Amino acid sequence: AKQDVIEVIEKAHNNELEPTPGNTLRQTFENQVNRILNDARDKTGSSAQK
Amino acid sequence: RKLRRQMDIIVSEVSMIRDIREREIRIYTDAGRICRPLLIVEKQKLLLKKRHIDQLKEREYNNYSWQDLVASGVVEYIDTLEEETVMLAMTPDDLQEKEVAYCSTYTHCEIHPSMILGVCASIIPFPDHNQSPRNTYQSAMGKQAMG
Amino acid sequence: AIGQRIVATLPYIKQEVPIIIVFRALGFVSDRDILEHIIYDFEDPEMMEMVKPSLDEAFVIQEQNVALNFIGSRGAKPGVTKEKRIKYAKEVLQKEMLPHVGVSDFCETKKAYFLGYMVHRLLLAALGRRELDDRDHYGNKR
Amino acid sequence: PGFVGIRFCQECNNMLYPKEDKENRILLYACRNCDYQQEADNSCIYVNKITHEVDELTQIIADVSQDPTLPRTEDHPCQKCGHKEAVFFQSHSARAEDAMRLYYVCTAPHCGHRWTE
Amino acid sequence: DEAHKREWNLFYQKQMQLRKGKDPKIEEFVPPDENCPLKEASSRRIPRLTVKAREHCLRLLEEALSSNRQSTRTADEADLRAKAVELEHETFRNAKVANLYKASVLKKVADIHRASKDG
Amino acid sequence: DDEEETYRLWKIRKTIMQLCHDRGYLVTQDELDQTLEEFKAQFGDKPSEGRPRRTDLTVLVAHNDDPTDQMFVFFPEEPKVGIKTIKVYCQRMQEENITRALIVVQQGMTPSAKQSLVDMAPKYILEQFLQQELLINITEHELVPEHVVMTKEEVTELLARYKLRENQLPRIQAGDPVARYFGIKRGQVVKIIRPSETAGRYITYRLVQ
Amino acid sequence: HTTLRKVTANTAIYYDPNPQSTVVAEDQEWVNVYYEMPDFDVARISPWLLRVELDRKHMTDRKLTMEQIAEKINAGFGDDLNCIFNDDNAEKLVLRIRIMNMDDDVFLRCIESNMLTDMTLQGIEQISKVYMHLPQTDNKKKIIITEDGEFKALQEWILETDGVSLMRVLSEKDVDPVRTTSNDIVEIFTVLGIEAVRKALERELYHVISFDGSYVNYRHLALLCDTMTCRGHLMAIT
Amino acid sequence: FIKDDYGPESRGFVENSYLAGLTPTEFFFHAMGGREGLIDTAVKTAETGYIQRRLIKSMESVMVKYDATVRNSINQVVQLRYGEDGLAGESVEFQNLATLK
Amino acid sequence: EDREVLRVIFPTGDSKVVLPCNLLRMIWNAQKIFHINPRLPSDLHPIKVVEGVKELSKKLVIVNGDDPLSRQAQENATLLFNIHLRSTLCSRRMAEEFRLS
DNA sequence: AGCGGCCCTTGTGTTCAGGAGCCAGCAGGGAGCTGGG
RNA sequence: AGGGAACCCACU
DNA sequence: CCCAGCTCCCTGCTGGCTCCGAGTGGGTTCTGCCGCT
Ligand SMILES: [Zn+2]
Ligand SMILES: [Zn+2]
Repeated sequence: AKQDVIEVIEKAHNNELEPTPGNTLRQTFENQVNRILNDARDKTGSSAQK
Repeated sequence: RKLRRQMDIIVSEVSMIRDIREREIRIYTDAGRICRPLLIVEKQKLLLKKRHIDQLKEREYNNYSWQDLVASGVVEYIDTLEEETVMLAMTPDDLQEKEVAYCSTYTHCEIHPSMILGVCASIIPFPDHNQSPRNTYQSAMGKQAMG
Repeated sequence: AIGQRIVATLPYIKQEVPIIIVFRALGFVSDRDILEHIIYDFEDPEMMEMVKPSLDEAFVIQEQNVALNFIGSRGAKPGVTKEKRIKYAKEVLQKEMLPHVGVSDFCETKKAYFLGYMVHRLLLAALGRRELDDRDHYGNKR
Repeated sequence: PGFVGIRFCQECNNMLYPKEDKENRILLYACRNCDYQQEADNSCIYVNKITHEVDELTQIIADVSQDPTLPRTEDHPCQKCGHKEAVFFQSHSARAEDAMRLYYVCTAPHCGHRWTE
Repeated sequence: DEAHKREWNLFYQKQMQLRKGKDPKIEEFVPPDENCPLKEASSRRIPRLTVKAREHCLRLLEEALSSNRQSTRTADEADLRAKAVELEHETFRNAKVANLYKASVLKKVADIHRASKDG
Repeated sequence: DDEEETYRLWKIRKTIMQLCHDRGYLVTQDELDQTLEEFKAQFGDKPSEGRPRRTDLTVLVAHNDDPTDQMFVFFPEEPKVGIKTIKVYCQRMQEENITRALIVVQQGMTPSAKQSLVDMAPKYILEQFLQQELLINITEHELVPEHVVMTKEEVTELLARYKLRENQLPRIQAGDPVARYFGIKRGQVVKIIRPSETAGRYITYRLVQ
Repeated sequence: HTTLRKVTANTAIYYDPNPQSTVVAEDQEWVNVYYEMPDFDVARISPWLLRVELDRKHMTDRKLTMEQIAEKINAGFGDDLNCIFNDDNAEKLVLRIRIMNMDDDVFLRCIESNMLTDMTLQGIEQISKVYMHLPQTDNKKKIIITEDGEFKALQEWILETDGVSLMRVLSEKDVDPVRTTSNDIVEIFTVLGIEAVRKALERELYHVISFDGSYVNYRHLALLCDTMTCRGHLMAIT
Repeated sequence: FIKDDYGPESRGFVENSYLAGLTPTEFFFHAMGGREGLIDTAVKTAETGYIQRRLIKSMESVMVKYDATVRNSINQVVQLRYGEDGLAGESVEFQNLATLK
Repeated sequence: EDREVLRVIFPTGDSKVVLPCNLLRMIWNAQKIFHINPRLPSDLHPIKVVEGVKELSKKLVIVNGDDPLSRQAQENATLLFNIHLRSTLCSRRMAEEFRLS
């Protein structure tokens, strides 16, 4: 998940990131980062519960 | 900074902030600025050396005190505004060279990170293992405890 | 109206004063001098455009005594005499405005420079070249 | 076109305003407290850049290469002098929505070359 | 604010009046010559539009159609005049303001020019 | 500016036909379901060119109970309606003996015109509508339950059954959109029928005040 | 809502004494192409030019054309102004404005300020933004009954706005006037009446209460809504 | 941290469990998060209390009458039958309608 | 007809409703109390179900009175419950699903 | 021994819960009317 | 036969 | 037989007023005094 966030950051830093409809670019970057980290939290939680 | 670290003309209490992006240097001698001491890092090394620890171990006899650390320019007081311009290492392990250096331009190091806590929160054991509202609750209850 | 005017609210003056009027009351009449105190790089047209409404708002008042009378009239209890109004306005500008810059006579240049710096900071905020200040930042507290 | 600055009267050093030569159909910059006058050359008395396509590189100053809190990179050498180290940062200026773009400054003293990628 | 817009309208009308002559010097509409090939040449639908302007626009349409024909080698000639007159009449029927009418005619001219370029 | 105006006039006419039918007047099923093409056919297609003129759209309907009860619907051409045009309409209503009329305005009506409308109330009942209000039928919105005007006998039966005075019923304002749609005045009672998730159905009554 | 300012890249006021020769080469070429025959009165022309450049990107996004903008300018200002514009195929979208004969330059400034913000090209005032999405929960899907007699949920596009103009939006073509609603109850009361607002108040309160998955028996909500609407107007709980 | 660090650690992603223990920066960010909840409690209380009082005062005299109508103290009819079905809320249950679907 | 009415009341397909008497649990209780063997034919005449439900419906009164207003108000007040009762206590369901004596 | 007078320091002078929402009163404008030309 | 106000800390 | 006041009514703005969770346990200081009548 950390490496994925790094990839998203590196993409935004090269202007290769395009906003989703109804969102500025920064909101799009924050959405993607929060999605990655939420998925990581859910996956680790499931592993612990198992 | 050299003068302040020598304690020549600028007392330790004085804050000097350079805003590089702006072109302002701000110097404050007011009363009421909250500050904290930090270890000075030059290049990538603590200015605090083994000899300072040796001299402090014998502070009972030789009288070498905290004030001598400040006088020898090994520790500094940093207020919040100056902290805005500091590059701070959490521990000296951050100054060790690494495959991909994060910073490599540290100016200061923490003495010990547990110093972020006040008097009541300092009696909690393993506070870094509790949910934070629980540390807050102990911080009050400890003032209600009989001794 | 068309643009954005800059107005200073002085202590003991119950109405806002156009900023250029304050600068003139300090003894700077030429627009060039006032802008030299406010804008440090004349190669910055954007800042120049941002100050014109303030120059226009105070265009009739072109003399120090006229501006001083303006401020004194704006005072809390204006004196019918114009001489006493000017005296009161001068006392305010010398003693109640920016005391930390100086409260003695022959301090109009320092006061003008600090007021120009304040206007410059406001312009930088309005142009989005400098972030607004955080009231809860503990460096801004004592 | 770009922004159109302001002019000051040569005599009273007050701001010059635009006036036209009714008889000659020529643009004049004429003082309004004195009686000085001048002949314009731009002919564009006003500009309003809605899109605000302003160059952030012009605002960067080379001094930021001395900031110890900025990240440093060794993968974008500067063209002007080929030095291998630079600091990089974002714009952080209002009127910057896609403001995640990086800007680079060469850390070699007395070069101070700013660029973008 | 919708009242503020009304205030702007009043001020703008006042300034127009200041810039408007006391009496509207109505230049009498020029009646088209009987040789006018413009349909509805006697219409006054579009205000401040002269029949001579329509004739000039139709001449431009004629030139555009001639260019299209010579590029594509169109056979008939009578169609050229009829097509130009029809285009002008359509433009007059659609538009309702002089400048928009002229812009539409110029757009049609550009379209015909591009089609001729295409072949 | 012409197709749009034609569509607007067609919508207003359809809503007015629905309103007249709901108030009990006689309207044929073809008028209710008149398509936009049929509107362009019967009436003009160039309101800018005066075909149709708003004066061409006037309608006159008669009640189902007595043909003597009739209603006009007028469409003044002038976006703002003043006293003079109201007097004109009142004059022709008096001439033809028509006591009710709907006036569909574009921008509004002058305050004095409204005062006139209320002044001659008991003799002639003529009501005002913005055309924006008539571009849709609000009684067809899902939030609007079925409203039914009660007769005096029904109101008497209701108050006797529940042993209520009129002032104990819930209220509806005479300026309510639905009340204006049905043209009900102070002192009348409207019966409201709505579905309920607990009972299935529930009837409530509102007195016009 | 779309004002002119949302489709303009920049504006500028020049001093063009004779339109025949202009300060911009491309402008001069296209204008003289426009100035073939005297379609105007040279005397009633001011030397002050107002030049406006539009964004191709925004103009296309809203499917706007300089013809529509010119028509809007004509409607809002009339013939007293003289708007002309180049062809869309051109490299840049431009349109020139003059005034037919306060100073004319300051007057042009005032006109440009008003024209950028007050002149409306598209949309409804007070509706500042509109979102468009396909619902994933059935509470906004279109629920039908098939000819076999079963409930079926159809995905369809719905729009959410930032402001409210319920009466105007309801009258727009292609807008469903049966289901289109508002979350602003005073607007509902104004447009649809007291029984409508009674229903809408219940729905809004239910939304708030049940957002957590919590549940309150219907009779309590109904009693509150009846208390608030029984006197024919909205009675605030204050 | 360095300037313009948008990574997980810099912006407050705690990658440790409570059993492992938080690092100093994680500890501080977690303290910021927890403070938010304490504040929410200490302010929401007064807002909600005022709302509750207004609700009660607005409906305090509404009651079921012996004719089974719901009326206020002025004797105005608020509902012709309580809840539109005339039932008390304690003895109803969730059930399914078998002929709807 | 009840089904069409329900389709109007719940235009979504949500069959979950809040009603007084849990009919399914009552039927299960009856099956247990009277030792109903589901695997045998029953002695319950299907006409007895129809008439029994009609009488019961007459006995469940929220709005009393014989005038037309009272009768319609009573019909409305118990409409949903009566639809539920008729679609649960059907002769078909009683014969082939619940099998009550 | 007890009434007067309040001390608000700038007789002139910093925030007496600050902020969030309704009611009253005023200015401003426009419709309509009417006595002179 | 018995006071009161103000302010501060704290508890659920 | 039009026009300029004149009146009357409706809007829009600004200023002013009321309100701000429920209980409970401790503590402390303060409820006047001085000039001369
Ligand atoms: Zn000059
Ligand atoms: Zn370099």
